[PDB]
Amino acid sequence: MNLKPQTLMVAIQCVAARTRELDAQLQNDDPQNAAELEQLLVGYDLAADDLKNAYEQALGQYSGLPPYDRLIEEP
Amino acid sequence: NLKPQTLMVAIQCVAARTRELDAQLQNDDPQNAAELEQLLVGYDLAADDLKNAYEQALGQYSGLPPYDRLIEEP
Amino acid sequence: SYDYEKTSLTLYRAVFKANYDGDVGRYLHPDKELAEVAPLLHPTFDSPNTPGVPARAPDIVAGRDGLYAPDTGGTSVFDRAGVLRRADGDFVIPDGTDIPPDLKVKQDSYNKRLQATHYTIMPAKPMYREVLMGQLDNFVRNAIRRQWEKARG
Amino acid sequence: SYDYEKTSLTLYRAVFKANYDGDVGRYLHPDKELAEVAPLLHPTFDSPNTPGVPARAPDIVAGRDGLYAPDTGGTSVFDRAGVLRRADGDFVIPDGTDIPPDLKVKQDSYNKRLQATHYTIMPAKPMYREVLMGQLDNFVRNAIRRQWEKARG
Repeated sequence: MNLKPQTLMVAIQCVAARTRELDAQLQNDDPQNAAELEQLLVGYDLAADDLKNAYEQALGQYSGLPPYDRLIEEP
Repeated sequence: NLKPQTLMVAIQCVAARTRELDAQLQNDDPQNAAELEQLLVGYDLAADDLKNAYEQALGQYSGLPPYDRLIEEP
Repeated sequence: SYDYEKTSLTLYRAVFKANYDGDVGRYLHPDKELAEVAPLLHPTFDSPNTPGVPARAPDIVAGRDGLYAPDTGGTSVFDRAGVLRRADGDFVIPDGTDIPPDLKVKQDSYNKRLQATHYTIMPAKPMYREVLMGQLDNFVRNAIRRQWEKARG
Repeated sequence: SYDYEKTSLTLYRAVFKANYDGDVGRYLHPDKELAEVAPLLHPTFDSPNTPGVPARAPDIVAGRDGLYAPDTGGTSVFDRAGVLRRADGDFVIPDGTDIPPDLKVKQDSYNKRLQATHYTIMPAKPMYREVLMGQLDNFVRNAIRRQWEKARG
């Protein structure tokens, strides 16, 4: 099903934010399964890209949505 | 249509941000608690919408993990 | 499961006094008050652009045409009070309140983190913002009327 | 964009020696290892149930019929080396490598965090797992042949 566009916004934001958080751990905290985590983050980025194409589509169907680049901005 | 792997990731990340930030909300004094509490109501609605989509994807693809495993507290 | 004529359950809307221009304390325990009314059951329509703070998702979203269609979000209420601990109180929609003709109220899922069942007040047909806001205002008024009917037994 | 016949660009597949049941160091600077082959371009097909560890999403996923269709994931490669810092090295797929007949290689986006463009080797038509694995083995062998052709000019 199409997710609602608010759902896409949230998922994009959460994916971006977990990706920053786990990338920062990967580099600053020497975590226990670093190698597995690095591959997980590739999977997160691919998902991010799929969410981004879906949100570009939603931008053509709805009004009042924030632009993609604002959603993934570092706060 | 999203790939089902995309729905898995989005479910996991939503669940995880919701926990981290519910924990702040209740333990810390975050700078805009009242805005954050509303934000989490929005996150939960999104979580539910992702869950309905994933139940669908479970009927169309094989080898996907069950929903309740994805949102498990690790 | 949707309700279309009368609500079958008491529902509670969290009130953050910061979100309003007027003083809305009057509405927590209201005497008969169809008068201008505070937008208590209005959903957010946009995410304000405050730099540094990540965008708040809008509760409901219009199509290109400017029309708000059903099942695209709406106003959140719950089936018990005090779900949102940082609110200033709950505006009450009693079981038996008349639902404005072009709105409906949808039962969504039980939320485990909040231990309450979420519901959404929503358009029943596509409508522009003004019409929706109008009906939500009448929904507030109906709820107040129904609070007095309940009080007089 | 998808490539169907020959790759037009050199692509690199991260190799984590721990993932293989045997030594794959031979494949980092390979000899005549197109004569059994290590499953270097095989994607994960499942997420194992490891308690405590959150589920890994499979790189590719079949329909209910058991068929792996295009654009439903695949094997990850990039257009430069060392993208994954914690790998033991990169297996190299040189520009000009023959793509097995029922596979294709899709250019996805430039990834800013990794400063590299991601690509996905995927089925070009619906196929069962065994057929896909078979083609990915031939893709490894084509890449090795092509390394030696490139070396001889």
